[PDB]
Amino acid sequence: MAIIKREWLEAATDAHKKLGWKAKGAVVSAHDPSDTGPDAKGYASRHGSVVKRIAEGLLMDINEGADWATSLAIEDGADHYLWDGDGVGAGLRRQTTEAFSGKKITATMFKGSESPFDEDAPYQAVRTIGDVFRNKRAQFYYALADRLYLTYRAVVHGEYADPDDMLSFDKEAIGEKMLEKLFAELTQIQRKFNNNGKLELMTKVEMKQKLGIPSPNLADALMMCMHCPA
Repeated sequence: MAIIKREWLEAATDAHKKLGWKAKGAVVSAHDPSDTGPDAKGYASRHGSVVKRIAEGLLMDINEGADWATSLAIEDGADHYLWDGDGVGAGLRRQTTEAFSGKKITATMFKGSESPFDEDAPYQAVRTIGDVFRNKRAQFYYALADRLYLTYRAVVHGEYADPDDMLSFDKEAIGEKMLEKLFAELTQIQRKFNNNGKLELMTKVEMKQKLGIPSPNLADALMMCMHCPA
């Protein structure tokens, strides 16, 4: 039921160096908050198709976490910042906009439970995006999985892909330890059965309660940065 293969992640590590392209596009950053207790918070940032930061936020309350993550976004030169507003982060818009006062950084609340972005458009690569994906959580995790698979095929099988459709992890920038923590979370993201034939993923709560998997906040942060708001 897992949606991302470890081999794709290994291939995608420094794929831009392996294939000879560099980061181009906006800088997109995202934060997965957590209450105040056991589970580390998450942050991810990319410059175009190259991931440059994966960070864990430890021993922080919800507001300290948002300060931490928005400060990283500023440090990373983000053009866009997203955060999870489905849970305890639902109240963070004021603090987030305050943090970005006077800076050209957009702030977007991501709610994975919502119907997919652009759900009436045809599905690519009569069937629409909304027929395929239950919600944004599924849509953007599959955006991630699709980028990774294409990168694997390019790096390992020599099949051309546009760098804009791939994803590379900058290992030197991110750091080996944090990259490994991310990969260990990503390989646990899984599909669940859906009675309307749509792609749907387990939520963080379900993963913990059913499989004893700690909240994958690094993975979810990276997933959210797949959406570049319009």
